[PDB]
Amino acid sequence: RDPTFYPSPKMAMKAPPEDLAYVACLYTGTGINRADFIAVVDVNPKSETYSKIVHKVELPYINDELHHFGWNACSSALCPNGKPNIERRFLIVPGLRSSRIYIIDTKPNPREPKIIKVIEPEEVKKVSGYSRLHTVHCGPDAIYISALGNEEGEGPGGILMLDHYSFEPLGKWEIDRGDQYLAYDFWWNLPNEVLVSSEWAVPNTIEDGLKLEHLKDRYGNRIHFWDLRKRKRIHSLTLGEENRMALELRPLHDPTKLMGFINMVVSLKDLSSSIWLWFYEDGKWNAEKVIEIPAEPLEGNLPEILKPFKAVPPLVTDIDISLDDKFLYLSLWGIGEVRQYDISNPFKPVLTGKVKLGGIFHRADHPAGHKLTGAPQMLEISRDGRRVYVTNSLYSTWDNQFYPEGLKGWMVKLNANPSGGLEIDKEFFVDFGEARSHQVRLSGGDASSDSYCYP
Repeated sequence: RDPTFYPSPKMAMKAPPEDLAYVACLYTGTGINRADFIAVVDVNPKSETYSKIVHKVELPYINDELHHFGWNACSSALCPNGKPNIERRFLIVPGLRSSRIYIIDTKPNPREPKIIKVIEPEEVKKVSGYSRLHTVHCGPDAIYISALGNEEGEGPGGILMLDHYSFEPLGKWEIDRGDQYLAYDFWWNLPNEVLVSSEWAVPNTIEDGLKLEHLKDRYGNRIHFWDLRKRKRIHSLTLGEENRMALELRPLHDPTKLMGFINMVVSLKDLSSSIWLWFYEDGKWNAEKVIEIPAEPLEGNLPEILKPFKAVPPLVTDIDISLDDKFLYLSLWGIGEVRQYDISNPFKPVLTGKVKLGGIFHRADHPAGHKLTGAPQMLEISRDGRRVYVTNSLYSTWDNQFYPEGLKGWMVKLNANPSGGLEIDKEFFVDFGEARSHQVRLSGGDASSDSYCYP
């Protein structure tokens, strides 16, 4: 058995720390004519190449727009229906713009992964009928990948599957989608057989940037609940009539818990961000707002898109939960923060940590001296829950609207306190030059790469 497969959250937490951090990096949107790439960062303090990019898996094409990626297999393989002879070996890297899928082998040398197979954009579109690939999740039965829209850039968007052995596209996952049309992220509670999916907007809406006039009719605010087995949409809930952009879905790691969180990026009423708790109770799926962060008034130094409001929206774009289900971390891509919320009681989160990094509001530089463009966006937590990695790019054209001076990628490390507390690690820092950084995957698995079948 693969030593990185963990039956449960508890077992995952007690496993050896991560030695490396794979980071999705891009030149898409920077004006630089170079391919996007996967950066290999040495993340072991005892290593002589600690906090250094030790290798770059440079891609064969330009403008893929790397964003989110995942493993071919993970802890879910230990599930009753988990397929035989699969190992956590390949990084499945899709192009959010190109729809291309790279299969990158991390063996036998994890420090120097190699592209061993490419699924071209037209094969992906031909088989699944979807384009603009986003989230990748390793399931017991197959590899699942969400897509923003249909082959024309409109909708419905959805989830496609890739074969565990050939890595070839199988097709659409949906058998009965009800009235689901928009998509973005998705995840599941495997033993309870339910899949949840969110909503951003279709490709033709988001690719050229955020158009405030599009918000009301072109962005979504619903979470969809599906029967994982029958591949059927069974229910949906609206997360505030006035909220838009239902992004990141995070079920609690303990599979006996039928709940999780999701972030609503912006309110059409006051530009606030809100975190919602979805949960099953009294034979029904429910959803309640548990966290709300208001915009911060500011008169000058505002980007064009924000000038009219004289405020900085928090723009909570990513969330992640520690393996013990004790902490909820949020990034505020607008204001410039990473927060830690104690969710011992999911219904009543308590702020226990906050750091300032970049941001239109804080413009906070790194304690070591580094100038930080952009703000915290994607986050990733070590399995032991003590380290939080942070990158700063959201999307090529959106970066350019909120940080018009030119967003340059970095990766920051935060030291999280198991009993409450968040600090910026002064020593650790990766500056990606003119390239921008997005999702991070830690060798051996992390807090958003694996789902478990045992409590």
